[PDB]
Amino acid sequence: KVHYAAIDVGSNAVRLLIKCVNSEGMEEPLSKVLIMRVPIRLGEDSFTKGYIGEEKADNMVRLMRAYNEMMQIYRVKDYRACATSAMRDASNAEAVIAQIREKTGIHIDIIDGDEEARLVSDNHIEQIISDGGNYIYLDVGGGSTELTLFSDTHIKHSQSFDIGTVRLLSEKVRPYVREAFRSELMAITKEYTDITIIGTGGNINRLVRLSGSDRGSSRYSIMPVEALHKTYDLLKPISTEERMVRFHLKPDRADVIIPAAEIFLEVADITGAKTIIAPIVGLADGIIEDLYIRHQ
Amino acid sequence: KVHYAAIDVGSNAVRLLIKCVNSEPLSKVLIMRVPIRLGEDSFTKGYIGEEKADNMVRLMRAYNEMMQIYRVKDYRACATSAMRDASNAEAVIAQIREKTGIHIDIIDGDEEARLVSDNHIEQIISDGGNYIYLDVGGGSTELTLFSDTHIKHSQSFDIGTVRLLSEKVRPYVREAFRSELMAITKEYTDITIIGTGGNINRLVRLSGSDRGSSRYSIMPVEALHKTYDLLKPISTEERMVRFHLKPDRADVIIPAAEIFLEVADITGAKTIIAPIVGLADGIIEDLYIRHQ
Ligand SMILES: [Mg+2]
Ligand SMILES: [Mg+2]
Ligand SMILES: [Mg+2]
Ligand SMILES: [Mg+2]
Ligand SMILES: [Mg+2]
Ligand SMILES: [Mg+2]
Ligand SMILES: [Mg+2]
Repeated sequence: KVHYAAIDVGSNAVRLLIKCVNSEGMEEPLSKVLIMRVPIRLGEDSFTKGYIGEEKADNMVRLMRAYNEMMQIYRVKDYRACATSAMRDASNAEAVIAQIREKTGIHIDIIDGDEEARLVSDNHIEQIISDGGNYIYLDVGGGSTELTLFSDTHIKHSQSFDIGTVRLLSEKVRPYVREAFRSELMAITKEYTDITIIGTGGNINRLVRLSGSDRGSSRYSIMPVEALHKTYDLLKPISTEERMVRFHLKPDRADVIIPAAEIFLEVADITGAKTIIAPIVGLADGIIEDLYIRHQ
Repeated sequence: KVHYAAIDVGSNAVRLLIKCVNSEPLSKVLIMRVPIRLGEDSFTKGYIGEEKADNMVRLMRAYNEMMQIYRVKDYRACATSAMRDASNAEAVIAQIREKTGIHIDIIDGDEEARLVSDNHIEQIISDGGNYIYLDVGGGSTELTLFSDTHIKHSQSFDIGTVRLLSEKVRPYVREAFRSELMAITKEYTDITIIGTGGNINRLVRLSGSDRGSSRYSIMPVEALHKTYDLLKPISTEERMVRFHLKPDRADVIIPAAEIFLEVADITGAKTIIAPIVGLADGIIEDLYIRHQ
């Protein structure tokens, strides 16, 4: 009956996640009970205007009220709300957040890239990487991409890069950012072989399903990089509203799925990774793991 | 640029669906699903309890905020089996309207049966084959028989997942469901089931029949039967963890499978098409028709 909630204020959708604490004998201590995903796309303002415009600020207030009602319905014990790239990069970020407290009671923390990269479900990663192999946990968002290297059950390198789906669509990725990202991947490939990608983000979960790799009754959904590539070639050459209708994609997903696939494919090409494991956890899950640990 | 919303006040989850007008005429942009499980109160106590009614007010506030975010042109909120059966339904709805601005219509089972996306059904049945469109809810199940592209029968039965878990399904209703299914089978061959509900969409994925890049998810009944045998013996909580089911889904998925398997066993249907549309899509179709 204990519930925790996380609010993930990213650069495309803004999410609410609620999880329950399970019984002791169960495997995972925590199970998802409710997930909401609302496409405010703050990054569309942030990365092109430099600030959050009034329409999205007001919609964020409305959304935070809605998520507050939902947290009240589940009588959640504790929560945290984090915002990432699009709020980091907005000049009026503090004003927008203060309006949201005043009007809704919800307190949003702005977290930097480093905190973002480590705000993960270590419990899920620990179990995936326990064979001691080499893994790259890759979170592709709307404004940034976090890469964490795992080898021999131990964390080796963790970095945030300002390449994301909405920033790419807006054509606002800045000089030398792609190059630095490529250079980091090559230094990883020179030193780590047989890399498996652990892919997270709303885009990779939809890609895994479009490519025929849905989890189903399995513990993990596992997508070959070749399956992703074939799916990419299917999606790239048609327009976005045709992608919507033909493949049952929400409008806020049908455009960003392309640069998302391109990021994963670049990472896979450089590292020679053949497999993407998609555990369907993300930043919200990492918030709830922290909350669970805090309260024991 | 134009958005319509539907609020579907069911007996297990309470849903918000928002679609945009394209230039399919309508695309899904937002879906929210919150498990109030009104039927747990209604089919047992015969009214909505105060906790669930308070949560309904909270929920309609949240969905109203969502509808404001999308500047929706029009909406409709419909309530079905659990509200029909609750003695204080109109009081709860009047208070919801006063406190939130959301007006909920209580619809009867005939209206519920026909409150569907006829645009999607029309495409699935255009070859003129025999189809049963089946909506399995928490409180009632709607059956519509299609043949030669025409509607041949439409009926609602007070059999649902939450009503079954509560052991409140009247035996006479089970007999009527079976008799109608037998009369259909006597008269129509080569039946395909068109299945809808939150439960069927999940059972489709567990059975390895997710659509992904296909137009429709198509599950052989044999695969549903194996998925049922995988899920049944396990405890509700283990299913939750092992098969990644939300708690409000991990119990009702069993009687939902059983309803679908009974339909398939009696009619001999080999296939279930799951087009991932439901009552909420039917509301939005109606709103779109009204404003065209
Ligand atoms: Mg993010
Ligand atoms: Mg990010
Ligand atoms: Mg942590
Ligand atoms: Mg229903
Ligand atoms: Mg019903
Ligand atoms: Mg169903
Ligand atoms: Mg209609």
